[PDB]
Amino acid sequence: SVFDSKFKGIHVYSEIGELESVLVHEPGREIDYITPARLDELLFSAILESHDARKEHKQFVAELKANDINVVELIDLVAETYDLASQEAKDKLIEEFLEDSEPVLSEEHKVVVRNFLKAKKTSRELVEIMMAGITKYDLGIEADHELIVDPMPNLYFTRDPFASVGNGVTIHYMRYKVRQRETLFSRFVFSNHPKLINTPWYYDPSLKLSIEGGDVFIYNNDTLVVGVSERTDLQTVTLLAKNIVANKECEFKRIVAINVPKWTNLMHLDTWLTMLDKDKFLYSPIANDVFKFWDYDLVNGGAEPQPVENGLPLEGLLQSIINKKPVLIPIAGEGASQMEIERETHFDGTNYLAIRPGVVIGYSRNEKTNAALEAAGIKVLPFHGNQLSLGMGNARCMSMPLSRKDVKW
Amino acid sequence: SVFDSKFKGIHVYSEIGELESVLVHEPGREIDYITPARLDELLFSAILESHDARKEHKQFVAELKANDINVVELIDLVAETYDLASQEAKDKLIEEFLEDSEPVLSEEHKVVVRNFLKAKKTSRELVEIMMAGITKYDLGIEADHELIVDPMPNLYFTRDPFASVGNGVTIHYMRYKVRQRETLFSRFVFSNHPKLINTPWYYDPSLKLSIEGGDVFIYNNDTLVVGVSERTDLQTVTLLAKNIVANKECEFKRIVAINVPKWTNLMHLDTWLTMLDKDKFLYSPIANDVFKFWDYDLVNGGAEPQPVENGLPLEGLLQSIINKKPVLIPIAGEGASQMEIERETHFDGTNYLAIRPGVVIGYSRNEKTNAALEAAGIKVLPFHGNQLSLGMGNARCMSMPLSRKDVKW
Ligand SMILES: *[C@@]([N])(=O)[N][C][C][C][C]([N])C([O])=O
Ligand SMILES: *[C@@]([N])(=O)[N][C][C][C][C]([N])C([O])=O
Repeated sequence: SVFDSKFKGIHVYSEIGELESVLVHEPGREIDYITPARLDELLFSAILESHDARKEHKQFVAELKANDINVVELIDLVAETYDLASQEAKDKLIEEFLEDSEPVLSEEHKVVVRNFLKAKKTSRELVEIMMAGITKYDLGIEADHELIVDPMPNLYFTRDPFASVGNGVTIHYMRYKVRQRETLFSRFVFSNHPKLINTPWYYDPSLKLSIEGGDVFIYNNDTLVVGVSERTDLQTVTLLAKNIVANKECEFKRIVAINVPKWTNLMHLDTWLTMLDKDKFLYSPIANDVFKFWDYDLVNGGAEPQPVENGLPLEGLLQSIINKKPVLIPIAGEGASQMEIERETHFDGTNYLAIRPGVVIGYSRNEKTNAALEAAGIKVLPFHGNQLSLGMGNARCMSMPLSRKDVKW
Repeated sequence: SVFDSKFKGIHVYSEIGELESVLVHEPGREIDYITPARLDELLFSAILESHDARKEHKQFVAELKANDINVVELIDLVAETYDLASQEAKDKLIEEFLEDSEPVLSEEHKVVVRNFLKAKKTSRELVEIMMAGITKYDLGIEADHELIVDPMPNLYFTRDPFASVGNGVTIHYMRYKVRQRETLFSRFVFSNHPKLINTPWYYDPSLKLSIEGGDVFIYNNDTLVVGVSERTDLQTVTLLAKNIVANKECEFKRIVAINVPKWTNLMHLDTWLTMLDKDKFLYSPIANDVFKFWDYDLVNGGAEPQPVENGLPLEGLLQSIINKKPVLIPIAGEGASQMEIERETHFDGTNYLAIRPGVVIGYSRNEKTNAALEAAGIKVLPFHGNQLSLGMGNARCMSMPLSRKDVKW
């Protein structure tokens, strides 16, 4: 199994607890289909050099493993799940894939595609092709366009389709179709894998209100933090609060929604503010005047708690969550120039993955931010990911914790 | 000197003769000032990771040097010229630099910058800062904006400010101000360095008709080929023909103007068609229905040769130049998908530098084009330059031949 023996189920009650299991995805053939004319549509700042990108991702994975972390590759998890899934589950995955296809498939092409998918010899090949996209060449047919089924180039950012929330999970209604299609696999593994089937869902794609994993944070057993960004709307958080209040076993007591600049290239709260240690936060000063907060009471707020604006400054807001004096580390460090803050913020300089309290992994490129993290007492385990970074996401974006060890608060 | 013992002056009568001396420029501090909001303005497709960019450039230079080529760094050529220039030329360099500043300098800032420049102890320091740009921090002054004088980030694309033409040169009036400023150094070295001072100019920046080096090709002793592109206009070529005729020592007899797609990211003829061997050419099929041609008779066309339309298809046009059937190699090779052609054409897949007939240097990333070149009998010496490529130019763009050995046609 992709899961080691200790993995029981989803268990993520912090952003910093010693990481046990994490989900990743090395960019497959899907990124080979990104073209100049479709960059904006496919959500990339520039075309990645595929070979280097895959090499960079392997170093990322290696670093994770060197820290005794159980790394799970999306493709293998999906294929493992497919292998032990009921025939109906197997056929439904193929039908839903066809129905949610982009572009929308004429009936003739649907038949050809279904037959092509079903003719795949192995479980992994099936999954690979569904993620990669399908060309007229692959099908052996004539067509007025090369991509019969578009790629899912953003799959390597496993942070976004679904988020582990305590022992539950939120499978999202993503903002753009190009990524919405990714939640097909999320629904598949949680609805069918032995180790995940019991996982409760606090949100699902049918809900139609936009929300993505990069905006979801698990600060502690009591408080969740969700961004109001280019990808997640406040009304969606309100629905989430409702769904959580409706789940009895869920023990979270509060949600703090945090407003951030609605930039298409820094699209989630995690590209503006992250929690990297018990009392340490990394943020980009560029959002100084935009940050705005709302509290949701999941205890005494009724079955449908509403957002109550919290007028505290960022430091006071954070202190109200952890009950300790918070340390705020600015992108590029004290004394950085605006050019440096803009450039390092641009390359997701706030987006580090904490693998243990105060120990993080992130791109080596943001050197001034790396220096600032070290100076603040945080250990940085850099890895080279210049190509990967062109997809506009750093290490947090390319990971989805499945289980973290308890934090000694 | 930066020039080796044998360099005698400009000697470029082809695109493929054994390269003897070539001008390059390793990206200095100027690229650290590229910010996300200024990408389109500064002419970059994305922000380069500066450190890797410089390492990539050193590899490019190492490859050139491994092939017995005298590689000249622009900073050193300018500093060397400065050291031997008259006090009048030295002072004027600084005044013209201030006069042509972007943004335009206030009188107060003008005095501050001038003093700062004159206070630099070494000529290399002076050239470095003029290229890099100047911040309020560098000057130790208070200001509303950080950049008092903008960087000239594109300087590493030495192919464009001026072109060696036979034993003469064309110093250009470039399309955009951000690059026009680079010609300051071009005029300076050709007006003061003893080994360049006798070079005749067939064009200078004061003419105000747009033209750039990437559009200039020296096919052979009789024929010059100039692109009609996003950066060079047909009327400019007409003025060039006029200037060449006026020069009695010049021996070129014909100019073939070639119309190319006017794409902002594939801005010169050399991003669409290049000559890499005595009869081998690399082109992108994407320009197939756009290529159009004109002929200028430099011998019997009068004092002001006019462009005469040439109706031959590309193969016939090229044959009329080399008097031999050309071999046309398409980007990504035979059978490539349109996605492959679009991607490799995008990364300047046509932009290779010939260091001798049938032997070229260019980025390793365009693997299908590299394979097609080798399959066509051309030896490729690749190097990794993924960061450099984000500036939208390849090896030919990053070099300006100063002298080549005669070709044994
Ligand atoms: C991080 N979690 O903010 N996500 C980055 C996702 C980048 C991707 N290209 C997209 O969704 O735009
Ligand atoms: C090569 N000669 O085609 N020139 C590329 C120059 C790229 C640069 N960023 C600019 O001038 O746009």
